[PDB]
Amino acid sequence: DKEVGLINSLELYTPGEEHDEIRDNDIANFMIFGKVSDRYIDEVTLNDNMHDKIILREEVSKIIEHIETDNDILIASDL
Amino acid sequence: DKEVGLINSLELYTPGEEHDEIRDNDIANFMIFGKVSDRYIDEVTLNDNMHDKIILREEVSKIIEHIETDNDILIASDL
Ligand SMILES: Nc1ncnc2c1ncn2[C@@H]1O[C@H](COP(=O)(O)OP(=O)(O)OP(=O)(O)O)[C@@H](O)[C@H]1O
Repeated sequence: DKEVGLINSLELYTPGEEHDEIRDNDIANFMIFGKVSDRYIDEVTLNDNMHDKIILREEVSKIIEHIETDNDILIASDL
Repeated sequence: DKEVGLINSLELYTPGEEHDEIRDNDIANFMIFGKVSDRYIDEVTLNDNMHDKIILREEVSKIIEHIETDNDILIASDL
């Protein structure tokens, strides 16, 4: 007996499959109301010249280098 | 003995003659996100030709007419 089953309390994050046009409306909504879609992040996180749409944090590369060498992460910050 | 004092559980409305400029972002924020200011409501009231910025119900006219004849109002609607 063997079965893959279903995962109930966790959801697998599937990356987007298309490019969405980004208007100033989306920038204003993201920077004011906090509204965003995962396609926005997938579009601006594929390249790295897009400094007119998201603040590129330097901790991302260090965190990725740390996780790729078998080490867990614990992020803590303010409000 | 006489003293006007201060009113502590109610606030007094003050209109906004200063005509604030209106942009498309204010249209989007009001229609979608619910955020709006008092200057907006004062601006969309004085002139009745501003139909591309707010939906003008016909109930406000009847409520004003009912309150001008010393009748109190009760308004009930839904979510
Ligand atoms: N006359 C109008 N023109 C344009 N938009 C309107 C108008 N009336 C209401 N809306 C929109 O409908 C939404 C709900 O409006 P409002 O907050 O008045 O409902 P409500 O009855 O107060 O809701 P609740 O009953 O939960 O308090 C708001 O986002 C608002 O922008």
